[PDB]
Amino acid sequence: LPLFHIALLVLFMVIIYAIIGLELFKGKMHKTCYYIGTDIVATVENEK
Amino acid sequence: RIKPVFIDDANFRRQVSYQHAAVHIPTDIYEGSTIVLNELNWTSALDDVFKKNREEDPSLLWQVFGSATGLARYYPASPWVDNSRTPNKIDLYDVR
Amino acid sequence: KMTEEECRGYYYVYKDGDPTQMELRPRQWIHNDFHFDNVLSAMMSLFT
Amino acid sequence: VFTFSVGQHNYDRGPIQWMACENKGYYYEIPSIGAIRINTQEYLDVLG
Amino acid sequence: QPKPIGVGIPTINLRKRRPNVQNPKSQEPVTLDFLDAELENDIKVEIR
Repeated sequence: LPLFHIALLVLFMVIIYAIIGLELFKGKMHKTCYYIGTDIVATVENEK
Repeated sequence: RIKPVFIDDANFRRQVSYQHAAVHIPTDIYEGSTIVLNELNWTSALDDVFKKNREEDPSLLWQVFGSATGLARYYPASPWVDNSRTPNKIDLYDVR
Repeated sequence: KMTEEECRGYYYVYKDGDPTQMELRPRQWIHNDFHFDNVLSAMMSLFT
Repeated sequence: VFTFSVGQHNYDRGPIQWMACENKGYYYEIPSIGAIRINTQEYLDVLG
Repeated sequence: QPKPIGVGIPTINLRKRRPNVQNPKSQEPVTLDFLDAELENDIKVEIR
């Protein structure tokens, strides 16, 4: 019960940071390196 | 290994060497396993029968012993059409 | 291949798990980075 | 009867080996795409 | 003819083939029936 204000602060800080990220990076990570004329993602062995 | 002479031939659209028999070992079979090095030992005595068959009938095409360990010993010797990775492409030929 | 005499030569790897898209790789007897061979390497692994 | 047990699983294979070498057959294990070419051709050692 | 015997209609998906994967080619024999090399009467069926 004494950890109610810590939780009320973490929830609101996550809510703020989510909105900030939602305004700054909304839809930027949608292009990538395909193979020319293919739908195959071009990466190297241990790369994501 | 052996560095052959490889004259050019007719009845073969390629270069053949009538001195020894060539060996094909599949790409993912190590050449040096005691099972493979033994086949390459006792098959070495085929080459004289290969030769005498050929000189008994000069119009023979490939003679091949394809053994249960993947190897294939054929005569007359001629370089395989696809090297493993000396070109960009792989060869998947298993005599079995 | 389960022993060091076996793990020699080349072998095929299949990109995208596709049985018709293969690459030749030399196979080699690798030793894990963090192992338990001596007490120093064991203490390193237990640290990480 | 030739019985092929395919994949990396945690099931029992006693019955499959029994079926195999009770009916004059044989038993093969195929854990990956690399073992297919070598296991799906070696029943001509039994048939011979 | 020295070409392989064809089956069905050829369909390819160019958009799922990396440019450097070395697809396998073929192994089939050139098995061309006698009634499929000429025109087919019911007297040629008899001769066959």
